[PDB]
Amino acid sequence: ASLIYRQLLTNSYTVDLSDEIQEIGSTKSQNVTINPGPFAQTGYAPVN
Amino acid sequence: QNYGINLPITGSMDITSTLCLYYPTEAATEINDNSWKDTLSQLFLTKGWPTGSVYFKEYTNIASFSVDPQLYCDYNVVLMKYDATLQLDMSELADLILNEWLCNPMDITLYYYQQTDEANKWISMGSSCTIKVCPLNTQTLGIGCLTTDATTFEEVATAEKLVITDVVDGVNHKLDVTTATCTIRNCKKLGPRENVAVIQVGGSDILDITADPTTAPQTERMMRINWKKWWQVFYTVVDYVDQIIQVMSKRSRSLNSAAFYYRV
Amino acid sequence: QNYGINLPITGSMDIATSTLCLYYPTEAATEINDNSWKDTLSQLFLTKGWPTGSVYFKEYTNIASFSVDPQLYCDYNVVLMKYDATLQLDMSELADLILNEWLCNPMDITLYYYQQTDEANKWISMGSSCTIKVCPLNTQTLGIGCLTTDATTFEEVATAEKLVITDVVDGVNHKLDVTTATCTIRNCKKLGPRENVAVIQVGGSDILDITADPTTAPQTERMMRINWKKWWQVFYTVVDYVDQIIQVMSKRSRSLNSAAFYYRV
Amino acid sequence: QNYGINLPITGSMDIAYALTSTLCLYYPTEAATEINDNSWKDTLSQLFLTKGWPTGSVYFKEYTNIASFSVDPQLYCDYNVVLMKYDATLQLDMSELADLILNEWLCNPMDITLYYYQQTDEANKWISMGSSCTIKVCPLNTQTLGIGCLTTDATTFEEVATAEKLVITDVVDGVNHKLDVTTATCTIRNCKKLGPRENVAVIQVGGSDILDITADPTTAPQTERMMRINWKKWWQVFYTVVDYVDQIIQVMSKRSRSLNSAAFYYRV
Amino acid sequence: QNYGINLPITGSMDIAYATSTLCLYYPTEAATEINDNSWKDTLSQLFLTKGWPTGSVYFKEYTNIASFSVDPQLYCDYNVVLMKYDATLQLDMSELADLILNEWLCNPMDITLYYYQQTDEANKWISMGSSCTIKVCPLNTQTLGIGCLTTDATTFEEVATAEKLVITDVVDGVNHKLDVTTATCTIRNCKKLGPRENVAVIQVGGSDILDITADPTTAPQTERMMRINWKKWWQVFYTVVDYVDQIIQVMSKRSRSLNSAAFYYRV
Ligand SMILES: [Ca+2]
Ligand SMILES: [Ca+2]
Ligand SMILES: [Ca+2]
Ligand SMILES: [Ca+2]
Ligand SMILES: [Ca+2]
Ligand SMILES: [Ca+2]
Ligand SMILES: [Ca+2]
Ligand SMILES: [Ca+2]
Ligand SMILES: [Ca+2]
Ligand SMILES: [Ca+2]
Ligand SMILES: [Ca+2]
Ligand SMILES: [Ca+2]
Repeated sequence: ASLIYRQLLTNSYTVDLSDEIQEIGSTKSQNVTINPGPFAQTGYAPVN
Repeated sequence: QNYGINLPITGSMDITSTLCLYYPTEAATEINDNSWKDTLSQLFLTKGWPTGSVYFKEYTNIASFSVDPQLYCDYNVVLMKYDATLQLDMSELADLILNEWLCNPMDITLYYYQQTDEANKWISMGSSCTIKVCPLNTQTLGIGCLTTDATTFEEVATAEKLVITDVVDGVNHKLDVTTATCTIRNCKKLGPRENVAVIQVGGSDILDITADPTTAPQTERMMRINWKKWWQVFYTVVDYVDQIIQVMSKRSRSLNSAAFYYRV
Repeated sequence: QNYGINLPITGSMDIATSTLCLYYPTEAATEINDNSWKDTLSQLFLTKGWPTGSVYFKEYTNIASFSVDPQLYCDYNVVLMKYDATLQLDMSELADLILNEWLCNPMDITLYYYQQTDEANKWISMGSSCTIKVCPLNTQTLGIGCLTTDATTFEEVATAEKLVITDVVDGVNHKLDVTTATCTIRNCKKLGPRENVAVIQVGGSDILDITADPTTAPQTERMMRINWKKWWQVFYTVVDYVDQIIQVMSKRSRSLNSAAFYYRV
Repeated sequence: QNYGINLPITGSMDIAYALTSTLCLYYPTEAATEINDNSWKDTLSQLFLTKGWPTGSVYFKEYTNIASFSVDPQLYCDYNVVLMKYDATLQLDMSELADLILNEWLCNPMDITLYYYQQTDEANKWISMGSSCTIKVCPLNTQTLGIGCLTTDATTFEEVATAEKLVITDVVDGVNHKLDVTTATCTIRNCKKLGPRENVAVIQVGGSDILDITADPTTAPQTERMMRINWKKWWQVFYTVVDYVDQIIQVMSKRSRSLNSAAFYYRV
Repeated sequence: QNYGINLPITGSMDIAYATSTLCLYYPTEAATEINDNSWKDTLSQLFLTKGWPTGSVYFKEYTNIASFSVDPQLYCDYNVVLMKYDATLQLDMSELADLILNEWLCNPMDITLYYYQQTDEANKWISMGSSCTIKVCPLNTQTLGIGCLTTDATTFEEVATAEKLVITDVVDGVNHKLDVTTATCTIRNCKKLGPRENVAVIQVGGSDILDITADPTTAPQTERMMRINWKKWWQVFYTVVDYVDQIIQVMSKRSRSLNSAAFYYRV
């Protein structure tokens, strides 16, 4: 009856195939890099 | 789980943590990058600390930080910027955060206070601590001062954010602290606090964490590094985090088996 | 170290400096209307056998105000709590907080969903005005009877409270909406009893549920109650029977930091 | 005769076993200017002869500043003693110079325009020397993408040096970096600290003992060759050095690398 | 202390037993002909196949043999120098090859004050600089010149003129006065210790012309001196990359010195 544990561990490479099957159906999206930092304070010029 | 008792431990000879990093605002100003905390977090991850286990605390000055410096973390590393005019302030901050203090209240307007032994001190913290003391002889009369008049009192602090006062033991004193902007507590030094380490930047190893004038011990948790770039300071800390942690240790008061021994 | 906690102690069934903090409301001082009453009480405690300089007197304006991060200062703490019919829950929460040992971790409601692991897990929130609204989430992280995006549909469990001990259904994730500006909420676990503190309730009936379980309403030895008409008489009672109160209490539970809870990040 | 191998050396614990070298003394131009004597080198040579050093064996080398001396401090001499003047604002410069001249460094080239670089060990540093070094590093994640910086744009790089004559950069080990050194004036090498250099000793003439020659923040060793004195007269300083040359030499030792038994062990 | 160099090693005749850096010195001609911006990256990738991890192969460019001979530097564990044959520079090639391939121990040579003599066949005078002009006047036992007045340098016998690198060998056991142009030249008294397996020389073109011994009766062709016929620098570089195994096998990195200098300086 331990064969169940042994085989569950052995035949685990198919988990990757299942993951690929899920991934292909997953909706994909991309993110762009965020401009970081203490942005310089620039204000209006002196006008009249 | 026999808490509260001290039982001898016999041994045989033949046989998930959080890290807090305290830094002055000057460091962030020089870094001048808003992603620097995340960058250091990823570097710590390379060193093995999982993301989110490293917290970055910012304080404006040693003066501000000295006002009740609560350090909640499994390990704490404080980057202290050396200033030649703040030697006593740095020493007091290091003494307060590198040792475990058991503090009781002080009601200066109702009792006279004396220090029972060498381990007892008066710790005052607040916006402006100005402590004046009048020692009393066995007849409850001032020695060199007049209890009724506080001008004659001897001033031992002035507008101090944090001050550790050590008067002669065995003699009662009348205190005249500024309770409005200061709280003074009668504290006793239980022992070291392995939770905290101090890294001084600059200077020449000027720290006396012992009130005894005959000793200026330099514990392993007191370190000093020469610096010119805060990025290099932080890179050094990240790269040698293993050594810093090894120098430090888990907080004994925090650990279970501290129950009924002044836990936490 | 371990202090040998993992070792047994064998005993035979035939063998044969501390400090006292008294918390009182401003009402008591106002009624007494004496400036030297603290000195008088210190001298009476001296007659009882408490060295001068060992008894301290802490004052709070109200139970609600005192509930905001209470501080336990002395080796023995005795809190005189005045009974108000409209404040039964507030008295119970304050008594629970200052009579039980709590271990609290930070909560970042704005970035996470939280749940209570076990019956010992409560959410303790303190501040100027705590207003906790909750939205339970099903297994698919969707609100039950509430729209996660819209907080107006959340369910209100506290309103402008100085102290709240929220108890939600265990094992269920909740999105929380609180006024973090005027309130901090922590995920706390009740470790056990704190024999360092005792509460003497002056006024009404025996009303203090220090257990969230509705089937349990324990009345420990540290939960005393008296009937009062003069605060001088109340203080004389406390001073005269301090020995019994101390015998009921135990100073070993004193913590290092005087906060009502052990904080872990 | 059996060079390049490590044969165990066996010796006895109960047996009794009952000049030719060259000394170089490095000092700043301030010393000569204060002494204000043309024949002071000859006078010191005669006093060294009295102490036992044949004339012509004591060389006197002059450097204008610590900053200038840090640029390739070549010390080829059986014994070297460097009198460096303490300055409160140059603690890191003094420490870097002391580390460079007191430890042995095996350095490899660095072409930062072809390769990313990572430090593999606590003994591996990036030592850069020249007229003006401005090191700006960008750590890269496993995708060769900058962390907190943009690989394409240098202005986002994190700066760890600015117009440094000498600098010893230490970044987090095991992570690739993209560097933007100003190679037009300064050269950077990937160096490994083999160990102490017994040839050289440094005497700090001035303030307190601040040198630390270990990158590790938990240790600031104060070895034998790191000496410190107070001063008000350079003549007094030189008299002290001459009088206690024997103690200084005893504290120092001949360079292990240049011993003819180090052949095939990174020298001779 | 001494690594036990004085002790013996006993090995048996029967018992079965069964990040290095590579520098490539090349002339600017090679880069100009290659005429590619990323050819160093290409060669790095190709070396990666032969097994040198990225970051281990460095490429050094020198304008000429003459310039490269001015205090050459050996940077890597294995230094391979590509030398372009020029029929008019055979002695310069020989001198550079001798200097790099052989270990030298040099002492300072203050010529304005002291007479110097070569001691044994292993001692030479190595001068390097922008322009090294050397005129030697041998002296008899009386300290008088032989065929040259000591005071007047115009009578001195010239040995090198405006040379970047000179390895001067004079008659051993006879003092000389040298009027070496020290303004642009530095001359040192050197002794040849032995081979330097760290460095190998590959000569492109030519007809196997390299004497690395002062002795005229011997022109040894060690295993680290190689020659290839060439018409494309890409072909030369591909040859070097494809056969890096053989070149490294012929070399040995234990001769790696602490400093990059081609000689050991002793004051
Ligand atoms: Ca006075
Ligand atoms: Ca202070
Ligand atoms: Ca004292
Ligand atoms: Ca409440
Ligand atoms: Ca609803
Ligand atoms: Ca619950
Ligand atoms: Ca420097
Ligand atoms: Ca940046
Ligand atoms: Ca490093
Ligand atoms: Ca002639
Ligand atoms: Ca030549
Ligand atoms: Ca000769």
